[PDB]
This record gives sequence, structure tokens and C-alpha cells, in this order.
Amino acid sequence: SMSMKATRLAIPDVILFEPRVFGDDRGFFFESYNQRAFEEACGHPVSFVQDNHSRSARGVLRGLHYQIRQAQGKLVRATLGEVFDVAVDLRRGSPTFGQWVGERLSAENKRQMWIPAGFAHGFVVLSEYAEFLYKTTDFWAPEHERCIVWNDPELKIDWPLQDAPLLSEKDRQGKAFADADCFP
Amino acid sequence: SMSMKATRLAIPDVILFEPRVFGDDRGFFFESYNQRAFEEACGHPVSFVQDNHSRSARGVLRGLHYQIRQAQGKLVRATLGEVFDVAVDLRRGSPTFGQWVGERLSAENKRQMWIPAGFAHGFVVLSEYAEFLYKTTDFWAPEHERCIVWNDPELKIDWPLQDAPLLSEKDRQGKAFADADCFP
Ligand SMILES: Cc1cn([C@H]2C[C@H](O)[C@@H](COP(=O)(O)OP(=O)(O)O)O2)c(=O)[nH]c1=O
Ligand SMILES: Cc1cn([C@H]2C[C@H](O)[C@@H](COP(=O)(O)OP(=O)(O)O)O2)c(=O)[nH]c1=O
Repeated sequence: SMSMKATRLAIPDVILFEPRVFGDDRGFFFESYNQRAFEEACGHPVSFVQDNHSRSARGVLRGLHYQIRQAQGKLVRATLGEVFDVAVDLRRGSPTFGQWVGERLSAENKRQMWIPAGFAHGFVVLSEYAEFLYKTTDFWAPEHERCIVWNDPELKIDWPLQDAPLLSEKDRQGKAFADADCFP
Repeated sequence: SMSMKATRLAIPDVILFEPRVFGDDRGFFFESYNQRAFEEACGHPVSFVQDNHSRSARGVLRGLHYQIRQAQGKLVRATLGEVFDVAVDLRRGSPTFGQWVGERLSAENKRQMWIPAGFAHGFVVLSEYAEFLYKTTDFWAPEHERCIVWNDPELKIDWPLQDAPLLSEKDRQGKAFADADCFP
């Protein structure tokens, strides 16, 4: 007699989902994705073709990522630990171009963020370790991958970090927002 | 060179998958599903409509489950702990009717099993806890759910468990193979 919750964020095309969880004498059960319910909430058809799975230590930051062609909508969640997850609008024609929203997603709260094509995405690990799962609307295309650097001074993203983040080299070498390839 | 691995089991429609895992000083990354790679391995198109997530304590056994109409193919894996996973051929006309295959799937080995429509499915938890994920080709339909009891004496499933399993009331009340609704 409860149900899945869907809430549009300050940038309305980004949606926060919360599944209905059933507990019992064995442990728990929930639907982590349902095509019908998801499409009703979004307002249009979306099909996914790839699922990705990462594990990251405390302080690791991955992002800010997007594919400029073969763009990927992303439905993301955390199945171990806790992350702060961020979406940045990179559509030049949008009234919220260059704005961002962020939410805490954890194994415990079971919250998910749907981040459509046209956005950049990243997360930082708050717990000892985190494992992060996501579904993508199109395939990996390394030639089309682009990166904006986490601490870009125009975006002004407030990551909850204690010391310097642990970054890959590609991410450490991300471009400035002012130099970045953006969507129409 | 390394890549995704796929191996047909003794009932050849059941496929054991193992992803290629990329490790670095942050942790790891892998594709847990890729529709191209999957369809190429099984030899036909597939569409998944629901993802499910459960948590279960040591000794818990769920199964043996199937839907007789709106039948669901299932791609299953473990993201925490270890289970013994079982697929049973319930297609009365099949040359392997009433046979079963089983494999150990764990968070660490990352193995997955593809169990097509027409099979019954079950697993037993061997670790402190296990979290089990699965994708389905059709939606949950409780009116069409059926169950065969875990210890049916004709199927003769060799569960690698020491003491008795913990079952739900539904699963304790599973039908005998001899009395069960089967597929043609
Ligand atoms: C995003 C992605 C990465 N990968 C591979 C490429 C890399 O070898 C590894 C990790 O990706 P990435 O974080 O880009 O690593 P690196 O900083 O070393 O380039 O996973 C896939 O196979 N599929 C994918 O969809
Ligand atoms: C399999 C499944 C179960 N459920 C619900 C039905 C139940 O209320 C709960 C647990 O499933 P189940 O184990 O079938 O019920 P029970 O615990 O009574 O044996 O999850 C879904 O919402 N979607 C699904 O796909």
C-alpha cells in the first residue's frame, strides 16, 4: 500500500526515483527497474542497451562524463556504500544550460537518478568503498567520450570532500566548461 | 587478450556468462550487460523489461519458480556473497525435459546464467548474506506464477547445503514435478 516514488528535480528533465521495498523473514525484495512504470514517469519511451558496474574507494571521483555523439541517457544507483551524484545540463538552448543538481545515493536509501542525453555526469565516494550501477540508452563509443574537469570554476560544484580527490588521468585532464563541446 | 566469455551448458539453451573486468588503483569497472554481445552469444534478439533485486541470509532457498503464461527468460547474477543457482527444463517436448544444471555464482567470480522462458529457476544462499540481481524478458504476473518443491524426488537436485534450507510458506507448499503445470 506504498509504491514507487518519482520526483522531478530543479532541472525538470532529471528525475529522482525511489523503489518500493518489501522486507520479510528472508531479507528484502524490490524492482530496481520496470519499463512501464519508468516510461509513465518520464513521459516517453526509453530503451536501455548496456548495464555498467564499478567499485571505488573513499574519495574517488569519476567524471564529469558525456558522449557528444551516440549520447547516453543514464539511470544510476548505488548498491554498496554512499556517493554524491551530480548532473550538469550541457544543452546550449536550455534555460538551465550550465546549471547542476546533486543528490546522495546509497545502498541504504536505494535512490536512483535518471539523467537524460544532453547532460554530463559524475560522482564522488563518501564511504570506505562504493559500488555504482547504471543503465545506458546507447553503447560505449570511446571516440565520442568527452570530459569536463570536476572543479571547474564556472560550474562551481560543491563536492563533499575532505582532502584531494582520487582521479584517473583522463579525469584529472578534463577540459574547462568554457572550452567544452556542448549539445544544441 | 581478454574478453567476455560465454559457455553453453549440458542443457544447451542455458548459457554461463563471465564479464571482462578492468582493474586500476581506484577499484574496477565492467559491463554487466551488453545487448549486442548477449544477442550474438545466444543467437537471437532479446528484450528485458524488468530488473529485480533481493537480499537473503545464509541457508535461504528461493524456488523453483516459473510463470506458465507471460513466461520470463532470466539473466541472473550475484553482487554480494555466493549462491548455488539451478535451471530446470520444464518443456514437456524437449529432449532434456526434467533435467537440471547448476553453477556457483558470486560477487567475486562475476558469473551469470541465462535461463530462457520454459525453465524453472531456484537458488540457495551459501554465504552470510547474498544479494541477487536478475533481468526478465516479461513482467511479473502473480496469477501465472507456479512453484515446484525444492526437494522433488524425480528432479533429484543436489543442493550443496549442510543443514535444512529456510523457505517461505509458498515454497514449502510447492507442487511435485509429477503434478505440476509444465510447458509443452
Ligand atoms: C565506460 C566503459 C569503459 N570500458 C572500459 C575502458 C577502460 O579500460 C575501463 C575503465 O574505463 P575508464 O574509466 O574510461 O578508464 P581509463 O581512465 O583507464 O580510460 O573500462 C568498457 O569496456 N565499457 C564501457 O562502457
Ligand atoms: C517477483 C516479484 C515480486 N513482487 C512482490 C510480491 C510480494 O509482495 C513481494 C515478495 O515476492 P514473493 O516472494 O513472490 O511473495 P511472498 O513473500 O509472499 O512469497 O514482492 C513484485 O512486486 N514484483 C516482482 O517481480
